Parts: sequence; C-alpha cells; structure tokens
Amino acid sequence: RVIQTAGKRKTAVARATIREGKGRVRINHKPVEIIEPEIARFTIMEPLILAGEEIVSRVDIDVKVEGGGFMGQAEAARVAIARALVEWTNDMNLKEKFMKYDRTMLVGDSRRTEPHKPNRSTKGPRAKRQKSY
Amino acid sequence: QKARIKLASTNIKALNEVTDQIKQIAERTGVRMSGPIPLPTKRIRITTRKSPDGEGSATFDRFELRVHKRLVDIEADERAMRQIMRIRVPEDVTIEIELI
Amino acid sequence: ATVYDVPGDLLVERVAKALKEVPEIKPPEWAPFVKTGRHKERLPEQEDWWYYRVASVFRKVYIDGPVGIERLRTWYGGRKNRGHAPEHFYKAGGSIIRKALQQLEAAGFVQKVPGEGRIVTPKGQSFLDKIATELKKELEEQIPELKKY
Amino acid sequence: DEGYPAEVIEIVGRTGVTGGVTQVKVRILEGRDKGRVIRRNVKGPVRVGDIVILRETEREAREI
Amino acid sequence: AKPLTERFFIPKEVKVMGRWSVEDVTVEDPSLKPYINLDARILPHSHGRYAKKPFGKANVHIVERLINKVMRSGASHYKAGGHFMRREHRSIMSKKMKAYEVVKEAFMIIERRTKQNPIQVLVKAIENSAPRDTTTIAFGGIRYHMSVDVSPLRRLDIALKNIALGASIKCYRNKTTYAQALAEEIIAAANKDPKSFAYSKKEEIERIAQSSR
Amino acid sequence: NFRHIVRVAGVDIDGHKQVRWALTGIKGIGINFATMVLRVAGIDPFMKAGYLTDEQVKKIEEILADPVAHGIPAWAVNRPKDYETGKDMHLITAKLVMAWREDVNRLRRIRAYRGIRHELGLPVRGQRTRSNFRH
RNA sequence: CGCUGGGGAGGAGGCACUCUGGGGGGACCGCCGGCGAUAAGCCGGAGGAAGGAGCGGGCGACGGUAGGUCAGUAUGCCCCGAAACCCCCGGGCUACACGCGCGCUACAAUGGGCGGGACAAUGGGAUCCGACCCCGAAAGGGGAAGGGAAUCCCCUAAACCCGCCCUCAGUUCGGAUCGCGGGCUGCAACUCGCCCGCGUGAAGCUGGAAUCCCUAGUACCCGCGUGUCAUCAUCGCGCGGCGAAUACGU
Repeated sequence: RVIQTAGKRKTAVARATIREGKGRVRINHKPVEIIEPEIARFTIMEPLILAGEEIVSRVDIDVKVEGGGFMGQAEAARVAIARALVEWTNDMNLKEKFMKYDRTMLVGDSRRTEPHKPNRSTKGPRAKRQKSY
Repeated sequence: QKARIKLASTNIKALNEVTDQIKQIAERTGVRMSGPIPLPTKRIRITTRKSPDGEGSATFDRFELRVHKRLVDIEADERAMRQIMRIRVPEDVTIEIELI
Repeated sequence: ATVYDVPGDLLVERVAKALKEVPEIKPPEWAPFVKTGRHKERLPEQEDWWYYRVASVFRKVYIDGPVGIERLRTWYGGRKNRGHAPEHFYKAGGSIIRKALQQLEAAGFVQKVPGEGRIVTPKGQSFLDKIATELKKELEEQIPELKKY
Repeated sequence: DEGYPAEVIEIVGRTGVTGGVTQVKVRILEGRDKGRVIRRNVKGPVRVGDIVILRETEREAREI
Repeated sequence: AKPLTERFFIPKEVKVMGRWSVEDVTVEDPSLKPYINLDARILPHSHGRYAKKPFGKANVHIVERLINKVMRSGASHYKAGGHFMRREHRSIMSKKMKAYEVVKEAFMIIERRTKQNPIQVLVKAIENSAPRDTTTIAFGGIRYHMSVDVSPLRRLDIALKNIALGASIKCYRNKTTYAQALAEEIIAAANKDPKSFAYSKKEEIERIAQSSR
Repeated sequence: NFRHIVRVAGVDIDGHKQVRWALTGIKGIGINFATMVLRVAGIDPFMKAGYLTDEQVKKIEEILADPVAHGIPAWAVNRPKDYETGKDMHLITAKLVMAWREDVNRLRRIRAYRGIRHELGLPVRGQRTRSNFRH
C-alpha cells in the first residue's frame, strides 16, 4: 500500500509519499544523506533518527518540495515525514515521543510575513527614516 | 464538439445568476457541462498621493478594482446554443464563447 | 548509478578529467583572452577551465533538458561589483555556451529538438552514468549509508 | 568568596527610578543565619522559587 | 580541506551535533541549575518560538543561546576593548550557519586541548563568569547609588554576552580566527585566568558594587 | 633556485610574489593583460617568481614590444586606433605618460570644453559640482 | 546504470495531493486555579491551528490652528492686447572657494578572487513580452514560434555551500578621477544621456561633543518587481529569502 502526506512552511510546500521498502529517502530525486548544508540535513533527518532502524529500514519515502528557501523546504519535509511515519505506523508511542521532543513536527508553523508600510516600505513595516531636526 | 464559455465580472451576483441559469438549462435538457470553474481573481491596484501640494507628511491612497472569472464547457448541442444564447446578459458581465 | 545519486562537484570534476580524450572538444582561439561575463572582474585562473565549463553544460542539459542558451546564461551569471553604486545581477555571455554545445553535438552527446532546446543522446547518458557509478563505488568506501541506494 | 544561598518567597513591588529593581523577601537556606527571613532588593526578572547568592546576609534593605 | 567523513556526517544517537553528550555534564550552582537547559538534542535551533513568553528562555539549549550571541556584529553605540566594532556588511547577521560552524570548531579545539567535554567546560566558564551589582534608588526626593543583587537569568545573559564579546575582541583586525578566540576565552574563564574579558568584568563589577553597599 | 627580486624592463619587480602579480607593478599592465602575456609566452603565472630565465624575460619583452603580432587581440590593448597611425598599440609608462600629455595638450590647443576643464582643474565628463568635489 | 535491482521521458487516462475560489464552521476568560466588593475584572495551566479587542490594515467625532496649495482644475477683486496672450529656433534650471539634511560604497579574514553546486514571491506584457536558431570577446545585432494571458514571455535571484590562491599589508582591501576605443535610444547626445573592453589607481586603519530607529517572522543582512519611461533608478510604493537580543516595567 501507499500513503501520501503534505507539509507547509512559509511559502514552501512539500508532498511526501511512503510505501514498503529498504530505508531509502529522497528529496527532489537525491538522497538525504548527501544533503547540504549540515544544518538542513540534521533538520530533515531528526525524525528518522528518533523513529529508529526497526521502523525506517522497512519503508521508502519520496518528497517533492517546492517554494520558499532551503531551510523552509527542509522544515516542510521534516513535518511531512513525521506525519507520514505516524500515520503509517498508527503508533502512539511515536506520537508522544515527537510531541515531547518538538510539537511543531506534527503541528505546523503559522507565521507569515507582515505587509510593508510607507516611510521606507522597502525595508519593512516598522522601520523608518531618521530625523535630526 | 464542446463549446467553451468565459465569464468576467466585477460583481458575483450576475455570475451566480448566469451560472445557475446554465446549470438549469443543461440539467432540464440532456446535455453535459463541466464546471463552473473559478479562475484566479485579477486585481488592479493604483496607489497615489493624497496631497495636491508637496507640503506635509506624505500619505497614500490605495485603490483596487477586482475582476472575477469563471469558465464552463457545455458540449455544444443544438438546443443548447438556441436556449443559451437567449439569456439575460446584464451590463456588468462580459461573456465570450468559442468552439473546440 | 545515476547522476542523482552523487554530488555535482565530484561529478563535474571527474567528467572534465574524462573529457580530455574526446578530440572534438578543444578550446577555441580566444579562450585564454576573455572573461566569462560582464559581471566578472578577473578572468579565470585555471588553465583547463574550458573542460569544466563544458562538463557543467553537459550535466545541465542532462538534468534540465530540453533547455536553450538564455536559461544557461541566467544560471552562469551572477552578482556584480558596480563601484559606489549598489549591486545588481547580470547574465553571462553566450558564445562560450554556444561553442560548448556545438562541440558536444559534433561529438554526438546532445541533439537539438526542432523548436525547443537541446537534449542528450543515449551515449551521453551512458557516459555520465558510468562515471557516476565509478564515483559512487569510490564514495561508498567513506559513506556506508550510500550502499542501499 | 562563596556567598550564602537564600530562596525567594514573596514579591513586594517594583522599586527604582526606572523600574529595574524589585523588593523581595528571602529565606536563608543554610549558613550562619539559617532560617531567617529578611528583605532585599534584586535587579532583574524574578519569581517565587528562584535562588540568589548573597555576599552579606546583614543589610536589611528599606521598605518601599 | 574537510575530509568526507566530516563533510557528510550522519548521526545515529541523540547528541548535540551528533558528537557530544550531556549525561556526563553536571552543574553545581543551585541558582543556575534550573535555567541551564541540558536537554538531549541534535540540532540547537528553535526558530524564534520562545521569545514572546516571558520566561521562555529557560527552554532553549545553552548551545543555541551561545550561537545566537555569536551571531552578532560587535559593539555599536558602545566601546568594547577600547573601540567601536562596526562591520555592517561583512557581519554574520541573520546567518546562523556560520555561527553554528564557528561554535563547532571551537568545541573541537576545546576537546583537543583539554581531553574533556566542551559542554562541561562551558558550564564551568559560565559559573565563573556570572556576576552576583549597583543601581540608583530614590528613598524619597534624594537618590543614592545602591548595591543590589542579581537574578540567575540576567546572570546567564551577562556571561554569554561577555564570552561572545571577548571572542569578537580577540579576533578584531588580527590574524586569529573567531573559533580559536572563542575557545581561548572559554578555557581561560573556566580555569579562572585574568586573561579573560568575562572573568575580568565579573571581578570589576563585584569590586565596584562592594564599594557602594 | 628562485631570484628574490627580478629586474624586468625599467622596473625591479618583487620575486616573492607570483609573476602575474609582480608584473602588476609596471605602469601600463594590469592583472588581466599580464595573464594574457604569460599565457602567450608559455609561462605559469601561478608560480613563485624568481626562476624567470633570461630567455623568458626576453620573450616577455618581445611581446610587450608588439603584442598584436604575437596574438593579443586588438580589443585588449591600451591604445587602439592611434590618432596618428592607426596601428593598435600598447604602451608601458613612458610614452604612456607622454601620450596622456599629448592628448590633453591637443585638446587645449584647439580651445575645447574638455581642454578648458583640464586647465581649470574641474571635472571633465558631466558631473554636478555643487555638493561634492571639495578640493 | 553496477550487481534486473533501480532511475528517468513521453501519452493515455484520472481530480487522489497541491493550488485556485464560492458557500459554511471554529475562540467565547468558555473549563480549571489563584488575586479582586460576592459586581464589573487581572494573572496564570491545560486543551487547542489559533488565547486573552487572535494578527495586520481601511474608514480618522465636535472643534481649532489667518498651517500648505490661485504653479492641478473652479472662482472675487487688481493687472497685462499686438502684450505678462499663442507658436517655433537656440541656451538655462546640470553653474561651485563653502555650511547642512537624507543616503550609496568602504575603511577588510564575522574577508577579496577564480571555478563548480543550490534555492523564491509579488507584479506586468501589441507595433508590447519575446522563448528557439544563428552572428559577436562584451555591450549588442539578424530572423522568429507562441501569447490579448492559471496556456507564451519577462524568470535557473542574491546572500548560502564546496575546492584552490591570498595571511593582517594602504595589501590580490578600496574604488573615486582621467585617456584610447566599441555600441543603444532618439529629429537632435558638445553644453547635457546610458552600457562594454584595455589601462590609471585619490581619500579612507572603527570615527569626540552629540544624536536616530527598533518588542517577533519584528529588527539587522540579501536581492527582485512595479511607478516615472523613446532612452536613463544610489528614489517612492511593494515582494519574498535568512532570521535574533532584551522587558513583560516606570
């Protein structure tokens, strides 16, 4: 059987697919073990290392992620992978573990950008020019 | 063998009207229709300065015109065209039909 | 086994090392007297930069093909130091890309779809995948997690 | 010098010319004057349960 | 160049950066024990989630706090080591990757030179760089410079800021690097050497405070 | 086996530096023209100077005397389409200074805008002189 | 392709996922703790996508400031008819011993260069956007599919990662000023435009007295679109990328 999941992180969207296999994970056609940089690789692989060998050596996961930066892509893929694993196992020990570790694995992140306002719109909403009187 | 209808309007009342009309037509009659399909809304923004002079702090008016878009495919029967072309087409709606 | 199982760095390096046996791929007359783009300040420091550029163009036509010259220009361009003015992005030059693709064609590694771009041929595909197989067998010595792939 | 610990048990109020200080009552955990409750000021965010290291135990700050 | 077994590193156990443990680390200051987060993690990155809540900083791993301190430009609107440090385009501001790597190299050097756990080293350094100060209080009309005690959370903020500033100092317009500077600062503060900006300022602050008691 | 300071045309360049960067101490030669000349001569610019054979120096000079004949495209040169002869040429320091002088002086001799700006010492091209350019 | 186990491209056929856009739901100090007149209410805990007018915006009362705008149009009085009215040519608003405001680039290793590897969103587009092919070292030139825009185009962004050179120097930092040449727009480029190549290589080694902006996807850092527009962006209005430190006060 096959299962599909999704994940969102600011402006980025990931779709993951899990099925039976040997333990391979691919993100945009390439393995996760040669993902650079390390700060994104650990981000993506933290749920797998929490789930363990006896669960991950039996499945194969493929993620297609597009939009919004490499860090956002990595977070979205992490979310999708956690959700897919929890569903595929229908295990609750895993869910408790993930929740005590970081509840944004399964739950998402709702933060987006604030629109910009005049008096130096380019910089941001709250930043302004300086005066000297 | 299918006819394609594009509807554009600044008001959704006329759009709901026309689309429910076409649905009733094609349902009371034997003829197939795919939709209606909502296309992305097209908005025109014009931002200008309020002051007629150059003094005072600068403040800006943001004006926005919105345009909604719908699509339908109707299968182009003969009774279909005869009963479709004669419908109340208000002035706040633009319609374009073509063949495929 | 495939281009997607190894990194682009080592693969471009090894492909450039291997392209030095194809006689149809030789640097042109003006290669040692030019920069790679207006966005550049100084001209290339390596003496065998032609082969690296050709190998990269080859891998790119593989990955993102069919593709033409302007999109490759956009890939190979970059940021510029404009002096006291702020920095802007500018696209690279086209003659280098053209000559690279024409040479790969004459060698029979790519072909042009009549109307949209250029793609690789089966022998080009085999070239790249064999080189990647070698490199992956080498890497498995260090990263035992790649064996399953 | 190794100070003397004491445990915060009651916030009194905010003092200072700018609102950066806080009057507090503390209990001496152990040392010479163990068990005594005194009144002392503390710079920074605090809450009941916190521990502070006192160099003295003998200054008995003034009531706000 | 970095070897490949370090460029492509794969962790298997829950460990800070996959390399250093926490169970062998022991705090001793009962005031700072409950604010030094030693949770077992792999990536110290919280993405700014714990800022809004008042005491939300006690849930952040020390390493993430240090990384965020190191993520700085130097000293604007005040002088440190005698001089303004304004970089403004060659600064690592909003670049957590570089700070991550700096801290990693520093930890490697510390382990190499000490044969202990760099987290234990950093813990003792904090313990020895946290000051136990003076302010201005008005007892009615009249104002006096008084001596007041400090809270653990502000102590920690002070110590981390001072360590990072010491590193930024010793790496200023010199041949030394930021990682080596941070390692020097940490070892010095942990073994109580006056060569350390942080221990120095701790002693100076307590010295002044003792006056105005 | 490395001369620590070599003596090239007119100039006693530093041997402690690479050749491409040591040749840069000559007026009329930048890093790019230097790299060109070295790639033509057949010398590795990426190597510590000092082992600059007499014949290597002589060939560098042969090239600097007439670069176009030895390749060196006419668009990488310092003075294309010379006002008096055509004959794209590259000058190093001496008729370089003198050629700058002669250009400015011919501009002055006909009473042109640019010549008068050179005389008075003010910006020549188009700049706005009200807020900046303070002596 | 290597080790037949894997990986790609089509075109059938589908609306599962993403997205689009109409209609509905959901949060109310509602539950529990404390503090408060037992009232109106305050702080905290869970649960939860979201927690304390959820977040960010539009609409800014009665009044007043002899605040600004007759040089946007409308208008009372006063003034100018071969004129202060209506058109063409040439100059000027771009002039520079200086004092100021707002900024851009830097004074280097928390870096410069070379070659490789990645990853967006907003908007706009008929004599307009222009893929694709061919010329050209570059700027640019010659043809030209398609597109009235969820169909085609502008569009493989930079900061970031990898390897090599440089190792604390007015330097491989910095990049002003000037010479020769090659192009575009336009009826016309000297006064007075923009781009490209080779040369040239000025101040500047962290900045007194004083002073500005910023409480979270905020501030700092990075680039892009659009307005103006025949040509010209260190500006205005917006867009996403990476992403903190402190206080919950007076």
